[PDB]
Amino acid sequence: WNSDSDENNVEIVTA
Amino acid sequence: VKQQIKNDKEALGIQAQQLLEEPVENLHLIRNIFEKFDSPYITIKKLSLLTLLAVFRDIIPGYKIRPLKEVAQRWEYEQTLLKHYAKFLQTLETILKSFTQLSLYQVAVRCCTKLIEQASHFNLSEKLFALAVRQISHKTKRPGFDGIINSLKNIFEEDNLGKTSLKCVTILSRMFKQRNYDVLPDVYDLFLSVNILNDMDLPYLTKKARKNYKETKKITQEMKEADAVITAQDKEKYQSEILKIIFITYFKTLQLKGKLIGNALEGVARLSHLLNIEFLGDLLQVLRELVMQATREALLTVSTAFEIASAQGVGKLNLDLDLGLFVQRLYKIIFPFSLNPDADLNKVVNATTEMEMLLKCFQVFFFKSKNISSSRLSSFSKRLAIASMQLPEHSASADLALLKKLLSRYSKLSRLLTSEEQIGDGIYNPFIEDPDYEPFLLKNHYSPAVSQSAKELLKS
Amino acid sequence: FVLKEVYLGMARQSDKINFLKNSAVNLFLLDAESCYLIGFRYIRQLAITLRNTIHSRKPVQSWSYVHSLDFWARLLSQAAWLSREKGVASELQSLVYPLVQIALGVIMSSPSSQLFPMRFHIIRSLIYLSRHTGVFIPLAPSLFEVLDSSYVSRKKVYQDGLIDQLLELLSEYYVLYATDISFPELVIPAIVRSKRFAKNRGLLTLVNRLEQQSKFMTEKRNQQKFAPIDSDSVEQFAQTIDWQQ
Repeated sequence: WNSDSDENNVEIVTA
Repeated sequence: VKQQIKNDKEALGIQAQQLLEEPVENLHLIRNIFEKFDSPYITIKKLSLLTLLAVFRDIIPGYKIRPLKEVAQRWEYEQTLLKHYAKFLQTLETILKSFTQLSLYQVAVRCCTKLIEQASHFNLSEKLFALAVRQISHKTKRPGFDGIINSLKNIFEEDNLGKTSLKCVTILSRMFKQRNYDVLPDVYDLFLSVNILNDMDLPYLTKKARKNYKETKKITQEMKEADAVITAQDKEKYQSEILKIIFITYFKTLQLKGKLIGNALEGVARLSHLLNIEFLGDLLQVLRELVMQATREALLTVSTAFEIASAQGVGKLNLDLDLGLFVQRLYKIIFPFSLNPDADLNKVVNATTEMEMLLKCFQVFFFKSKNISSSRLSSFSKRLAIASMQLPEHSASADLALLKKLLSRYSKLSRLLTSEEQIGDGIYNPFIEDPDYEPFLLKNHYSPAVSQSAKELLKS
Repeated sequence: FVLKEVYLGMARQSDKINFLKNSAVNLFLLDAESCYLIGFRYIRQLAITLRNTIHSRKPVQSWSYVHSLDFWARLLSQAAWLSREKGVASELQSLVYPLVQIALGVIMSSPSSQLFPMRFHIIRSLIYLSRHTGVFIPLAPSLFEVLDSSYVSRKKVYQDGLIDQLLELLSEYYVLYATDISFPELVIPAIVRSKRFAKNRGLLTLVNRLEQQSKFMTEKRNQQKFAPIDSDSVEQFAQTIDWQQ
């Protein structure tokens, strides 16, 4: 009940 | 029995001694210590774990081992060393999660803290920190909690770069999401210990060696200058990310409106000066939006609002924001504080014992440069005397002492006074101006010394 | 020794109990200074029981303890009367303050509606002791909390009786503090709290009576415009105003 089991994303950094 | 335990302890001591003398050549002894730890005896398990902790801390390098005979065997040595260290940690979570046995768990916590204090920079620190914080995330204070928080606090203080602190802050934040931001008040105090935020003849050399020595010296000087600039930038970036994680946790705690609002306002007040100017103006909005222990919470909001406005140079940075709404909140909140009881027992802005903030908000209010004593302090002080009808005399003497040492020469505060505007609910007596009530009734009170306190006030 | 034995017998007994208490009081009045140690010892024993309860509360809230607290309050009131007659506060008279603190701590430790009658009895005893000694008592916060309690604030026969008892105690406290020059000022926080709680017939009547008393006190204070040096005029106005009702 305390498992740290914590995916794909994107980071908009360009104009 | 006892002879067998003594023999095993001697064997562990001999193996440990051989490791200290020749660590590289005796890696199999660590496996032997693990086999010795497998012995059913609890005391032998404790000694084997302690020897493993002592062995690991002695042989662990002071640098971070870069992953993949002079270089190859060293890599195999370091790769081999990492394998026992992983296995030793694997046993650590097994015994920690398995929670006579309490003593073993306390020892397990102890070696975990020792690894945290010493082997923080080493590999597998992410696992090491996660195991320790998992013990703290629980509702009740498990044994060794004081040791762990001290170790975490020490790392935050020593970590000038802030990379290790950033790792711990992220792990602590993850627990807060898991716990719905419901943890012990001591846990939030860890963020306050982040030092990053708080910072605000000669042997002969051949003709070839001299040119090598000169060439290396130039590199080191160039290395140092670039490292200093890179350290300044990385620390600045780490400080920004730490503020991002810390403030997002505090604001989430405020949204849930749990019992941890005390520590959240503590951190917000401490770290407000670190944040951007634009956020200062919007910081008081969240404080003033919680007005619909309710009196206690409103005391924190007004006190922290005073502290945020107390930041140096706000005159130059005319952000305004009209903290008068908090001023009237404090002006109205004194009556419910006088209504409800309070007990100091015996042996959150910055302290505890709610009466302490009130005088603390009053003294920072007094410390404000010419912001008061413009006939507004007297109106405030009148209800202060009215609220002084109860509470311990030392508290009563304290608030009366504030106006005693007050630089203002007004003397009608404890008697008929100018118009009591700003929510009223009191005798206005407009346009009176008479140097002529509460002390007369205060003389008759349970503790005899209140009488003489009233006498010393009228005589002074 | 005789007074201590009489007090021990009265405590063990607690008509006959009243006679024993009167005999102990008479023996206490015979040598107030000598009996001051006996009264202090009884107060210390009650404080020790309360301290043990805090560290339980049943011994403090027991019927025998309630009788012992009432007897101590009566002895303190008699000592206060003797202290006022002699012009100097006697040691037993000064011991009333520790008894009041003990009673307040017991009331706080037992705020249940079932134990509310014990709190009301303690409040009444404290009010009587305060009136006899002439020293004002901070029983307004306790009375306001009792009135605002869910049993009293929200409606049933026991709740109505408790509300009536609280109203009577509040009226007695207001009458006792009516003579004070700052009577309207000291009752302003209570009046505001009562008005907020109201915003039923008994509470409205009590609020109206308190407002009238505050208005009368304010008028008397306005008439008494003399400087603080002329405290005799304030005292004379205090004596003139009775408000025994």
